[PDB]
Amino acid sequence: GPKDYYDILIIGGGPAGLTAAIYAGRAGLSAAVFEKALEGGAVTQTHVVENWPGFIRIEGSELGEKFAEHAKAFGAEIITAEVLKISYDNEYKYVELDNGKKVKGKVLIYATGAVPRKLGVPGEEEFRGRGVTYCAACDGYLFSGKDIVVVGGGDSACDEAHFLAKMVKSITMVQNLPYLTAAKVLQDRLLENKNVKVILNSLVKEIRGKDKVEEVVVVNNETGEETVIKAEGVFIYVGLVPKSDLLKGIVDINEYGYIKTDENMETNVPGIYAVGDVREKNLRQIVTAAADGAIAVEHAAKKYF
Amino acid sequence: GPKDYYDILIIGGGPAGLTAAIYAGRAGLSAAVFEKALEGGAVTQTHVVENWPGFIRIEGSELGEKFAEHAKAFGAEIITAEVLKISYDNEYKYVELDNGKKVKGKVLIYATGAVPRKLGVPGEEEFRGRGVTYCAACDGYLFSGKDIVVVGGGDSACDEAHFLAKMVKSITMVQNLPYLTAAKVLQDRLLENKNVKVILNSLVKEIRGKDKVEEVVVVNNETGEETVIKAEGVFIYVGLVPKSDLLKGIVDINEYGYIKTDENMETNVPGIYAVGDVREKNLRQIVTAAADGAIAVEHAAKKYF
Repeated sequence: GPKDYYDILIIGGGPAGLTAAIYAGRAGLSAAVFEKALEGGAVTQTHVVENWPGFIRIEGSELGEKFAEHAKAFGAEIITAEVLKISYDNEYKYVELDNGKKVKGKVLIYATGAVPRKLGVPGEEEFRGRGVTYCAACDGYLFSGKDIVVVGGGDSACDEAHFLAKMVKSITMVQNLPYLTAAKVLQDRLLENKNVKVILNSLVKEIRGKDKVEEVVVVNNETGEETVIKAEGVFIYVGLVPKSDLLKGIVDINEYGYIKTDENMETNVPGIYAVGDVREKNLRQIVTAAADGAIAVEHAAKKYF
Repeated sequence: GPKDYYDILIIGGGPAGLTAAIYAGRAGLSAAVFEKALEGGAVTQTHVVENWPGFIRIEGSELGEKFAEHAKAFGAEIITAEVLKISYDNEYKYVELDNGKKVKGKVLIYATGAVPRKLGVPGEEEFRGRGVTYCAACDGYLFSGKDIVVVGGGDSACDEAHFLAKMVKSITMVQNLPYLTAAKVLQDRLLENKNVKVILNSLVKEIRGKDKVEEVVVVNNETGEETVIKAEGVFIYVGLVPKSDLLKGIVDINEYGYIKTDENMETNVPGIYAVGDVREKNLRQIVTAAADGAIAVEHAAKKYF
């Protein structure tokens, strides 16, 4: 049940948006968080979070809820709804929800995240959090001393494989094309890592295990031959998808779908900011999303009110 | 008891350095945190923290300790020592401590913070956390509906007074010069705030109260006349001092003492990064310091190891 007006409209209820909500409430500003799925965002889809300072080891779903409760403690209203359209006039911003309701605000914080592309193979969903992950920074440590697979051969896959090789026993990369697509510099760093092996022109067919991941079945695109790779973890890096379509044609977006902003997180449209993983940036973590949300609201609190 | 070598040397144990330590441990890298005072940094000198996502209201000292315990949980070693000198060669960095010990590392993360200038008047120390504060973003909300004083008349004082005016009942600014020194744009925003009053050419003589702040005594520089201002809070903004002297002559520092860095937090010296409040930036908060520490270590983990 949203009201007609809020000082700040926040699209997305992941760490970026929820931090923005916390900062908005503690700036004396009314705020609405529109979240189509689960409050907490991607955190709710991770097993344990070990890199949110202050919590040594906490379940992602629990942390996400802590974030949502914190935002509500200070006044923000979390609304379960999908935002379908965004528009703006001289000084107000508007959103239309999937329930027909239209909401007005002075400022809009866009925090829709960026979703990892999936493999779409058996075992991928089943083992999420039990060997299957899409974030090396987040979970790599958990795989120290283990054999793992990294799927993909682009910038992210090669960059994160290099990162992981310092901790994991071995990496088998599975790349679909007959070559790696990552920048040479990124590929060059991988050659330092003798505990890394690359399998080209192949796809993951299935991910198998009992309680946790135990094997990955790979199939060659040319021959169809199948190989069984023993592994305890699968890090998937076959692409990321920023959820910026609501702002396509409204704000400057880069070639890959990520929203451009200045140092205050502001887009080229006054009063519209982009925070967290949907923004053009290098490191997508809970702490960098939180920092973006803080920066944006602090700046807006002073500039537009 | 430090060892001779660590992959990463972190100078300062506030949120920036401790986050860097957490990320370093979870990247498979040995890390030393050198902290001359209290682990947690400035957080330990604040009453309650309400803007660290996940904790609705927590005592600063408790939060700081949580940060330190988290860094240690993942391998970092916190060393109580003051770093007195920093040097570097082809690929290593070195620090000399106040105990004579010299420590080597591959990478150095500089996270020494920025200290607010003090008034040096009676009541300032006594009432810290009970009405006296140096951070509007952090504590402003706690003063909703209250009468407060803001000391200073520069960019920060005018910017934060504007921020506070949305929540507090009234602001009396006390500026020492016969004029405000803030940029006109910042001064202009204050004129929107009719709940704000400015007293020029004056100094705070004393801050008084019982359990909490109750009054501020002001004295005019010209006449010496004293005025008693009823107030429950005192926000001091008479300058900030970045602790960058260890790197003066080593890295590019701006006109005001803040260290310059690229988007990866790296200085103009390879392998040396600056994170948190000592860096050139706009918003100095726990979350932006944490984000800097994460960014720096993630980048170094891939580039230098």
